[PDB]
Amino acid sequence: PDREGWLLKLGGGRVKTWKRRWFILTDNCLYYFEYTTDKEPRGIIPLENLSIREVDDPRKPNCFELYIPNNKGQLIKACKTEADGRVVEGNHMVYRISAPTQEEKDEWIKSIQAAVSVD
Ligand SMILES: O=P(O)(O)O[C@H]1[C@H](O)[C@@H](OP(=O)(O)O)[C@H](OP(=O)(O)O)[C@@H](OP(=O)(O)O)[C@H]1O
Repeated sequence: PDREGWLLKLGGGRVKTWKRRWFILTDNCLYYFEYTTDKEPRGIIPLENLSIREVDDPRKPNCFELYIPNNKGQLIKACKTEADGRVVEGNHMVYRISAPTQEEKDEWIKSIQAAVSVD
């Protein structure tokens, strides 16, 4: 793992709520878990063909988003796990994330940008 840490992630549909998740950046893939020691990830996000951009949020600090450039409306390819264990495709067009400090933000971006390239 090149980087791991707690981050708040925005999810839901109509009402979007922030969830604290444990992220693990590892070779072209960004995983996230509910608990720091869980064996199976709550989500896997392949980084190929994605970019990051900082964004401003009204309720949360140090945010940034994973997104598909020039997106005409497609969803980010990713797998997700359901409370019943069933695996399904992610339903995000973008992943908005909140880092605890501005420093953790720049590190995560630098780490992720570098993880999207040489692969
Ligand atoms: O807990 P509640 O309030 O029900 O909201 C859930 C969680 O935020 C999920 O995050 P996590 O999987 O990290 O627990 C998220 O899945 P994503 O991981 O795909 O964001 C769901 O988004 P959608 O199922 O896509 O609407 C959203 O409905």
